[PDB]
Order: sequence, then structure tokens, then C-alpha cells
Amino acid sequence: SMEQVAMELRLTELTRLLRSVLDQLQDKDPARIFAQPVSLKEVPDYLDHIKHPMDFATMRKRLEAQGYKNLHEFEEDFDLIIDNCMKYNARDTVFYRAAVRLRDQGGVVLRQARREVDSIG
Ligand code: NA
Repeated sequence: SMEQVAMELRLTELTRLLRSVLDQLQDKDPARIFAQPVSLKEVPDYLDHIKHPMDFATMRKRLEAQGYKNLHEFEEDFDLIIDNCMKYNARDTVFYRAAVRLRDQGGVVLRQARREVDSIG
């Protein structure tokens, strides 16, 4: 149907917008702390601590399968990146502080993304 097609075109345009968002977020992480999964072969106890690991590469894979139906879903995954880091690592560490800074800077990006998604429909 043509109604199904129109829904598909909308999902594709949201995907495009969320790609630009993901690139902007990732530019706020020049050290590439959040780029890839934590290796279970180097924080071997990681999964006893953190139940739902997340990273930017994992988000990109979901994005390319048009796997985010709305901005809220994408935001949840970004918040897992930040939140997991703030739990596993202590307040005094470079990792925790990098997560605080990424959350602050990503706030700006996400705030406009919401206005654009709302505005475009
Ligand atoms: Na902690």
C-alpha cells in the first residue's frame, strides 16, 4: 500500500536525522572512549556489573537497520552509554568525568533534535 510506503519514507527520514545526531554526539568524544563495546576479555567482570552495555558502534548498527522508531528509543541508548560509565567507574576517574561532559554537550544536540523531529513530523 501507499500508506505503508509513506510510513517507510518517514522511518528513513528519521534515520537520516538520527545519523546526523549520532555523528554530532560522537564528535563530542574525540578520545573515542564510547566508540566501541567494553571488551569482556579486559574488564572481565563488566557484565556482573552492567546489565545492558551500550556504545556508539552498537547504536550505529541499529541505526543502519532502521532500528530506532522514534527519538526516545535513540535517547535511551545514548543514556545507557553515559549511565553505565557513571556506575562502573568512580567519580574521580577520567571515564566518569568524560561521561559527565558527553552528557552535558549531548544535551544541546538532543534538545534541537527533538524540536526538529516535532517540527518535521
Ligand atoms: Na560507581
